[PDB]
Parts: sequence; structure tokens; C-alpha cells
Amino acid sequence: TNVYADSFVIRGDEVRQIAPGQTGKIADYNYKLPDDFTGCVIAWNSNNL
Amino acid sequence: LSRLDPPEAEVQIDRLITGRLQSLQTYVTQQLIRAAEIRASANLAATKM
Repeated sequence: TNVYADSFVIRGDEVRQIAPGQTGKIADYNYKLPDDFTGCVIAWNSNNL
Repeated sequence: LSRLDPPEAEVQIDRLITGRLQSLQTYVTQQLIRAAEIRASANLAATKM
């Protein structure tokens, strides 16, 4: 039907927090995903940028 | 419900629900068979009357 592309930048240590049923400062106060989330998550380092 | 996250509570409650509804089905089947027996007895009683 549609594609929602959501973009941001965070430290690598918190990358694991982006998934259904996660906990953390990012997961609770920054960006919350539904438990039944369908779709893909992509991340790559941007220290040079 | 009061000790674990919703993702884990889902699995635990799933196990409990499966067990309990299985118990209900067992009970209902036993009741059906026993009711058939009672119906046979009642038909015999009516014939005797």
C-alpha cells in the first residue's frame, strides 16, 4: 500500500534497541515500535559523516 | 501479568489458555457421553412406566 521511511542517527550501542518488544531510553522516550511491526530495519555507521 | 513484559506474558498466557481450554473440552466430552448414558436410562424408565 505505502512505504514509511523513518530516518535518524544514534550511537551504535543503542542499535539493538530498535525492534519489537524492546526497552530503553530510545525505546520509551525517543522512538517506539509496535509489537506486531512488519517491515525492515537498516543501520550503518556514519562516523566519517 | 505483574512481573514480565507483554512479549513474554503473551507466551506464558498462551500456554495457560491452551491448557485450560483443553481441560474444558475434556470436561464437555465426558459430560456428553454421560448424558447419552442417562438418556438411555431415561428412555428405559419411560418404557417401564
